Amino acid sequence: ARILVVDDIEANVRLLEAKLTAEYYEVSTAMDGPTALAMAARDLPDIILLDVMMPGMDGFTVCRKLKDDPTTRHIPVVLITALDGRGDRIQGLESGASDFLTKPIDDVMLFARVRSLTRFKLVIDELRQREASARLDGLGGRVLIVDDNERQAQRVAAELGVEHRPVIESDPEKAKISAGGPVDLVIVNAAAKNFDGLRFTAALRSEERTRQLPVLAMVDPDDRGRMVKALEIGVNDILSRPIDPQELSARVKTQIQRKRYTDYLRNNLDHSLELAVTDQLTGLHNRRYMTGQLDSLVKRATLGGDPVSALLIDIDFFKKINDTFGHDIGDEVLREFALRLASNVRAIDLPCRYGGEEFVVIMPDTALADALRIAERIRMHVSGSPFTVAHGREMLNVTISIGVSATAGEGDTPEALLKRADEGVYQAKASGRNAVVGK
Amino acid sequence: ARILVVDDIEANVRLLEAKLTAEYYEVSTAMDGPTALAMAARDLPDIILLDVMMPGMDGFTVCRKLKDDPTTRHIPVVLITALDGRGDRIQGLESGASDFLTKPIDDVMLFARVRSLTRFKLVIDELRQREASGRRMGAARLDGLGGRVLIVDDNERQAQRVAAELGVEHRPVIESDPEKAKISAGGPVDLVIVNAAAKNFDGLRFTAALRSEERTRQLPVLAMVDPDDRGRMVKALEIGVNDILSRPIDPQELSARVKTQIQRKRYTDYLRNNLDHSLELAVTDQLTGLHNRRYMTGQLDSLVKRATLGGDPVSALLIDIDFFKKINDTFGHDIGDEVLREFALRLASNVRAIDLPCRYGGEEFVVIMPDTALADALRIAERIRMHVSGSPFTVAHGREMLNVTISIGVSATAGEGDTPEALLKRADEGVYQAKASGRNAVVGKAA
Ligand SMILES: Nc1nc2c(ncn2[C@@H]2O[C@@H]3COP(=O)(O)O[C@H]4[C@@H](O)[C@H](n5cnc6c(=O)[nH]c(N)nc65)O[C@@H]4COP(=O)(O)O[C@H]3[C@H]2O)c(=O)[nH]1
Ligand SMILES: Nc1nc2c(ncn2[C@@H]2O[C@@H]3COP(=O)(O)O[C@H]4[C@@H](O)[C@H](n5cnc6c(=O)[nH]c(N)nc65)O[C@@H]4COP(=O)(O)O[C@H]3[C@H]2O)c(=O)[nH]1
Ligand SMILES: Nc1nc2c(ncn2[C@@H]2O[C@@H]3COP(=O)(O)O[C@H]4[C@@H](O)[C@H](n5cnc6c(=O)[nH]c(N)nc65)O[C@@H]4COP(=O)(O)O[C@H]3[C@H]2O)c(=O)[nH]1
Ligand SMILES: Nc1nc2c(ncn2[C@@H]2O[C@@H]3COP(=O)(O)O[C@H]4[C@@H](O)[C@H](n5cnc6c(=O)[nH]c(N)nc65)O[C@@H]4COP(=O)(O)O[C@H]3[C@H]2O)c(=O)[nH]1
Ligand SMILES: Nc1nc2c(ncn2[C@@H]2O[C@H](COP(=O)(O)OP(=O)(O)O)[C@@H](OP(=O)(O)OP(=O)(O)O)[C@H]2O)c(=O)[nH]1
Ligand SMILES: Nc1nc2c(ncn2[C@@H]2O[C@H](COP(=O)(O)OP(=O)(O)O)[C@@H](OP(=O)(O)OP(=O)(O)O)[C@H]2O)c(=O)[nH]1
Ligand SMILES: [Mg+2]
Ligand SMILES: [Mg+2]
Ligand SMILES: [Mg+2]
Ligand SMILES: [Mg+2]
Repeated sequence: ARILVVDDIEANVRLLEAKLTAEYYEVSTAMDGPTALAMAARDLPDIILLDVMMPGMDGFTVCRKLKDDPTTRHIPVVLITALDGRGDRIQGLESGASDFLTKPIDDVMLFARVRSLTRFKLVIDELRQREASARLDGLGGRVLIVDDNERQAQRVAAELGVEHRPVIESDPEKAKISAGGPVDLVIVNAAAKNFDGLRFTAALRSEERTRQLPVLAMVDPDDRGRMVKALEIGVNDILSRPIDPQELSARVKTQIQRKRYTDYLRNNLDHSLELAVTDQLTGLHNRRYMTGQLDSLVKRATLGGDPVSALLIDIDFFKKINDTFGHDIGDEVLREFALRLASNVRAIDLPCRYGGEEFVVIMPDTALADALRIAERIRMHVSGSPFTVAHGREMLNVTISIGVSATAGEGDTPEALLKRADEGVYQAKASGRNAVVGK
Repeated sequence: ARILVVDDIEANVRLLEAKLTAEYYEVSTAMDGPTALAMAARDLPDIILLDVMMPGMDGFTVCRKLKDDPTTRHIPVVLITALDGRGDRIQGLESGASDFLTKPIDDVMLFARVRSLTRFKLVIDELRQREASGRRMGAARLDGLGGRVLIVDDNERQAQRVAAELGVEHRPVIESDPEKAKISAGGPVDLVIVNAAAKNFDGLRFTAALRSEERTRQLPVLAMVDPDDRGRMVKALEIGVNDILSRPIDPQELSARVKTQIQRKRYTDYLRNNLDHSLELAVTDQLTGLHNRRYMTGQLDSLVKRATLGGDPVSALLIDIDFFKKINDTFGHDIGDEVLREFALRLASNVRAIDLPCRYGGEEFVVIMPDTALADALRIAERIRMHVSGSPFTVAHGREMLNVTISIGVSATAGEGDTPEALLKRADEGVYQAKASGRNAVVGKAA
């Protein structure tokens, strides 16, 4: 993940760059507003860490200008404030900040925030891609406060009561049940007295029903060990006590919006028919699945290595099957054909349904010479045995034409590889039927 | 998660029980074979940790008998072996063990194995539920063999040995360059075996790069680690490797861990690509965009259980559109579908996002309102009726206008022994009485 760090003092920038690079992050740096705005639009980073106090262009202005640009509006921005930054955080939210860090930088809080917002960036990126080809803000959620400190829980619920729908639970047993219902966020007190909030959190993560339910832990800043333990158990992010209203607002909004993005992408859009990856008739994968996998396969082959082979199989005279036996028997033949095809090719290969009665087999780490002999093996297994249909009442023979291609070259592309296999099929169809042709 | 620990010596059992309970596990104990087999069938634990050497019935026999019983065959079994336990691991795999631990027990290795196998147990449980449902209602590769395994290592002698060990049951591929490996890992790869102690690249940096990209974020990864360097082991597990392999690589350990990761992946992919996209397991109505009855039932179960324990009740609204056939008759089925889409938008806009406006039937909708009393639920239904009936529905790309009315039945969960079925049955009565006494009305039924 790529992080942009912005601070007027070079020593602050180098210190953060060293810490983040040690944790396997790709870090760029800027030391004033104009350069940071130019870098963000040019490089399009994943997260921006931004100091609020800089000469000339303050961080608030940089944040506002990042949200004005439509190409950088989606990039999470973290504002680094000072100890007493209540006013800064208030103006930070108005400027459009995602969350906050306070200096001097606490390493646990630093990486906790980065890890949370990088995961959010992943769903942000995915949602934008699908939108290019439903409540999606972070407000109005049911937030479950699990805490035995009444004064604290009531204060948290009051702060959350204007933007969300808060609910308090002192008993952990009742909280487990409520947490299994329509709950958007759980705020648990790590420093609880009558129950182990960390044990409670671990119970949530063990059950599949609640394994991905967002959890925020209220932690004591003196006890660093409990902070690390909570993050290890699987808490999404932590809130230092006493609870800051602006930090509470930001962190809750991030978790609820991340949840809604994920559920919308997985429950609605993934189950839609335009984005499906498996053919319902044959049970094989479709072209959408194949294209994604073939992209990486061809890219690796172009760098020098074992090539990728492609088999395009087309059933000969499939109309006649539908005309003589009916469309339902035709569907029986396609299902039985798909079973035979997958059974006689490696599970590491990609036998997919390419067209209506056309199939594709992508064979990684395979050369053209072998692919031609493999196509011959496939043809003999599907054409050598008859297809029994109509609950055993009818027997039918089938023949197929195959076109074969392999990825040889530095600038080869998935489209060129398949276009070369198409020609194989068209030439195999022209010169009779039941043949293999390699181009 | 519930773990069963089996050892003949009590001190060994208490030591493991203490370590595991400290990590928030529910631990049961047995001190001989017969007792462990009886406990396993009765309690059905999630993981069994089993000593190989016990008087009378050894661990190997217990493992074999666990796999013979069809009710416990699915429970992963970990065998605790000795130092030179090559024979133990060979005989363990023959007995049907899932994986192994070596004594003296290493806490890092202990929790790595348990965490790995508990996640596998989750998918196992889900697959078995779906298979139970399919049996009541009346062909993919689900073993752990034959996978494409990507070995990312610059040590030639090690990589060649690993590839040879994997070359009999799987399809191994070696990659020295981490850049080329990053690309291959995004294709049809079932497992990545990376060398944490590499010389020309940081295998742990490589692993973190895999986890950062969405394409490869859940790709199973095994890390080959040095047992001397405890810090690197913990760091690899923190980065997100699925499990670790101690060097030099044990053939039986390599076989076990690879099978576990590959089978877990195939279970997950089958459950998410095939079965989740089927109509029996969907949770969102594709037409209206609301959730459906399957989703509602799951959520309502927890909601009612909490209400029965004493607290704010749960209310239920059943909305049925009046004279929907006439819409289909006059304007056609496609305009009818437009009305349903527009109705769902109005319904969701006029209830809280914490509420559950779902498509209950064909033209029947349900609104589950948690922490809500009957008196308020009745006034909310009145709000809904006025918003749907007060404004006409624009259909046919703006060319046609239509009026719609709805009948609503309202109920709330009052009582300790109330059930979701009774709650909805009381709302059904409301709807049926609202239909009988004219249309465009709301009727409430209290217990
Ligand atoms: N992606 C893909 N490539 C294929 C397939 N069939 C053959 N090839 C490629 O062609 C090479 C020669 O395979 P073979 O002549 O049939 O001679 C093979 C074959 O007789 C046998 N073999 C390997 N795997 C299998 C298998 O899964 N089933 C059977 N019956 N024999 C296998 O071992 C011989 C050597 O195999 P390899 O060294 O791996 O090298 C193989 C492989 O790279 C396939 O179905 N899918
Ligand atoms: N002539 C030839 N045919 C190939 C080859 N590779 C795959 N096939 C064909 O495709 C079938 C499925 O192989 P698989 O899916 O990888 O699933 C295979 C594979 O996982 C394993 N297997 C069999 N032989 C070998 C082998 O030589 N090396 C490895 N690594 N696995 C093998 O057993 C499974 C069942 O294999 P089969 O029953 O024989 O049935 C095989 C075989 O008919 C090949 O290289 N040459
Ligand atoms: N699950 C669910 N329950 C509902 C709904 N509408 C009303 N209630 C329940 O009935 C209580 C009274 O709501 P009200 O009479 O309109 O009197 C309300 C209302 O005037 C206002 N209010 C709260 N949230 C909203 C809102 O989202 N939009 C508007 N326009 N007013 C709201 O604050 C008053 C007190 O509300 P509450 O304290 O929360 O206590 C509410 C709430 O518990 C609903 O749509 N869904
Ligand atoms: N914590 C809190 N948030 C508030 C309040 N007032 C408005 N909001 C927030 O602002 C969103 C829009 O509410 P609305 O425009 O009045 O339009 C609302 C309103 O028309 C109706 N509604 C929801 N609750 C109530 C209620 O309690 N009383 C009445 N009369 N209507 C409600 O449903 C619409 C959607 O409400 P939501 O889905 O939850 O989405 C609401 C909610 O997130 C409040 O008093 N307390
Ligand atoms: N039973 C069945 N047949 C399929 C399916 N997909 C395509 N068909 C059909 O395959 C037939 C084409 O077969 P070929 O005759 O070999 O086509 P080709 O010239 O390109 O090689 C078309 O006949 P058709 O009579 O026009 O079929 P249809 O239009 O009624 O679906 C086409 O509609 C399918 O999923 N199930
Ligand atoms: N456009 C559309 N209409 C739906 C859908 N689901 C149900 N309908 C309607 O639900 C109706 C069932 O009758 P009710 O709606 O309960 O009786 P009512 O009109 O008095 O309230 C179906 O009657 P039907 O006319 O006999 O069935 P149909 O021929 O319209 O499909 C059907 O019109 C849907 O998904 N899309
Ligand atoms: Mg400054
Ligand atoms: Mg054809
Ligand atoms: Mg012993
Ligand atoms: Mg109706």
